[PDB]
Amino acid sequence: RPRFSFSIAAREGKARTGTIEMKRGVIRTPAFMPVGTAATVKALKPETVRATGADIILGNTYHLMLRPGAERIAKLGGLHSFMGWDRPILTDSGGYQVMSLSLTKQSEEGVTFKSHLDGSRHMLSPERSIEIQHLLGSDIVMAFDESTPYPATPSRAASSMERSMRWAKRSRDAFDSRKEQAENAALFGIQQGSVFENLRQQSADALAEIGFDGYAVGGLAVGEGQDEMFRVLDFSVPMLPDDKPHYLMGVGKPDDIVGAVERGIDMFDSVLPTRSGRNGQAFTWDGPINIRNARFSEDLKPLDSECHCAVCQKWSRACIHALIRAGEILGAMLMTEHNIAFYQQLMQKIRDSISEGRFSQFAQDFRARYFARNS
Amino acid sequence: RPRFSFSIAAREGKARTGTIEMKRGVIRTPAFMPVGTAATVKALKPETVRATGADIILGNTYHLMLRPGAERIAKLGGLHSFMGWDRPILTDSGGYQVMSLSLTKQSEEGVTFKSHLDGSRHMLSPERSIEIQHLLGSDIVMAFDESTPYPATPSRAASSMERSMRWAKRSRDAFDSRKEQAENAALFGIQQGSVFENLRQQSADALAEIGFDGYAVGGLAVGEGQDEMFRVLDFSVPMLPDDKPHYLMGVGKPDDIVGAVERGIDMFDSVLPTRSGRNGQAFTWDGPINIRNARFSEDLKPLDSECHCAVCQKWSRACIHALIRAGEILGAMLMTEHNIAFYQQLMQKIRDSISEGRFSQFAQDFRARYFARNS
Ligand SMILES: O=S1(=O)C[C@H](O)[C@@H](O)C1
Ligand SMILES: O=S1(=O)C[C@H](O)[C@@H](O)C1
Ligand SMILES: O=S1(=O)C[C@H](O)[C@@H](O)C1
Ligand SMILES: O=S1(=O)C[C@H](O)[C@@H](O)C1
Ligand SMILES: [Zn+2]
Ligand SMILES: [Zn+2]
Repeated sequence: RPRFSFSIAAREGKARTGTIEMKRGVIRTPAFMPVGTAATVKALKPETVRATGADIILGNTYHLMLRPGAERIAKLGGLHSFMGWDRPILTDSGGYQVMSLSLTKQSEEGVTFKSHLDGSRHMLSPERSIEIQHLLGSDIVMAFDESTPYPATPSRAASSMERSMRWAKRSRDAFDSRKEQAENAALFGIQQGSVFENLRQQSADALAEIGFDGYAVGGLAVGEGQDEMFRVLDFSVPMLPDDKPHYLMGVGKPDDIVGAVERGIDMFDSVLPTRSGRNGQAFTWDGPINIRNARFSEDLKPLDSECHCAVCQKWSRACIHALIRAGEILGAMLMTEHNIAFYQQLMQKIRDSISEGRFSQFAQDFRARYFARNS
Repeated sequence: RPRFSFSIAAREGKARTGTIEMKRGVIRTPAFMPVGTAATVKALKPETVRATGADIILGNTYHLMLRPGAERIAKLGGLHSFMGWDRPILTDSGGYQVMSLSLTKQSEEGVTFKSHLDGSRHMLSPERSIEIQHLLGSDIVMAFDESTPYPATPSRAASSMERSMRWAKRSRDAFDSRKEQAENAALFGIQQGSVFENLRQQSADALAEIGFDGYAVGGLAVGEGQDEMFRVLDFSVPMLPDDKPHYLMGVGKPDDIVGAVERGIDMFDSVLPTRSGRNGQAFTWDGPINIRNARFSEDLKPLDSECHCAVCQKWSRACIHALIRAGEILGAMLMTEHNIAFYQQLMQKIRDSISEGRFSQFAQDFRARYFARNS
């Protein structure tokens, strides 16, 4: 198996379906990456997450730095041991949570911040981020960038973008300086530029000049609304190299995913299926449902009557309703498993429909049913 | 509150209803005692057992001797701390499980036996049994007797009975020798004599001459069938003192209980509700049901449609079916809670119907419905 090989098997308009081959396994694209945590009794088992169809999971570098720390994870054998997951793992850079969760100092050098847990001091930079992602042992490494809060002025958007591109070169060089990392992992760069077309083009040109294994679209899913997100994708994705994966970070709802694949995105991550499952919300082909609703108390149908997941083969809405209303952790576990599996089945229908040249029809059929809400 | 005061509030034929007042609480009679264990995550919580209506629980001295030992329980504060149960506790003597589970030596002195767990040596006798029950701190203490295996010859029945009566006097004197025990606990004697009327009368006369706070009918529920058990109760219970409680050890099924109250029994214990709940069997007014049966998979009714228990207010047969079939421990916990509560509701209907002078009608109505099995 190679370090990183992206092959496009079929196209329909801007949509693509194919595979990323890595040493730890094959990733089918378009791909949804669930957000991983430590393998403990409070989370789904990794064998359960794999059985839902996930080919790769995501780790948050910022949270792993704060607890238990990347040095400790490295001593435990790396993130694959820590998470009980032997297939590919993508790590984000840590920078987005720095802006939104932590911040002592900020400059072109990097950032110093305090842990929201215990007040300890931590530092991130292109060089430090790549080194920490090396300690975590991840397979896909994200360049460290600077996020611009939403909404952003044209000036703050241009300056964060230009800093992100200098930091993207520094991330590239840091990654290349460690043979063990450069020969075994892959590195993605992140396009910035907010809603501004010339800034997005500037960013894409800089990233393609540096050269990366894949290209992420950053700066979206931060409050802008789906219509504006789609308009930005309309011109932004064609600016990225066609023969490399396109990754939309932090997206999103099922209809966000469908519309983004229509616009050339190959990879997605979101906490939404897990967060919804813990809050008693299930995704279905007829839209999301709130299982606590009284109308489900005697509903013998599964959460979704077409879903193939292990939960829907066995459990009725009525019984999941009973568990959730009682506060039984089993209820949240079943809804979370179903939601992650539903997302993987959405990706599979997307892949199959592109392969057969009927994805445009699938997207229209999907929206008509998802928004009618005849659950 | 007194040490031990039995008051009969109402009678119907041989049936009685009333109260036993003890220092740790009031016991409503006829009473069902669930069999207790240590308060851990593997068992129902003691607050759950109390909420089902139980006024008193039973501890098995033999099992407590083997693990963790009565000395350890005493150091932990006694059985009330160990079991998380601050109301009355009855302990059996240990002797029945010696015959049926353990046996190095046996004589008029007592018995020596080996633990089926670790092979260690233990000793029981009237004096040792009463002392161990003192270490356990129980409120109702059972005299130590000799069980005769079923079926028993007239000779083996007479010799075990006569030994049990000499041991009953020794139990009385041992109990009286410890002021802390004699002033705060109560002591029951056990009638033996197998199916033989003259031996039962001999036994009763000996026990009444010694004098006890209550009188148990031993030697039944060991394979004899309900008809023979009832015939023995017919002549055996009237031999015991009328103004003291009558305790039928190890009984039993709901119809056993009803028929025994018709024959003058005031107290019962059985592992049946707990064993059934762990094996997916629920007691109902229409007879027991096997919840794994396919006919319950979409049955939205509770386990029993008249049962007041917390489980039946919330959970359907369908959902308990789902839990049991999945092997989820919650399923066994819910069925066990329901079964113990059903037993307490049976005792309450028995008490109310005796009070109102309609118990004979209740028993006939109960049998007609319980054995029709229109569940
Ligand atoms: O996403 S997982 O497979 C489930 C749990 O969070 C970890 O074992 C990683
Ligand atoms: O991830 S760590 O172990 C925690 C801290 O930021 C450094 O020690 C690196
Ligand atoms: O019967 S109990 O109340 C439940 C458990 O066995 C112990 O706490 C005693
Ligand atoms: O119950 S015990 O502690 C165990 C053994 O039978 C003696 O030590 C009395
Ligand atoms: Zn499902
Ligand atoms: Zn019930």
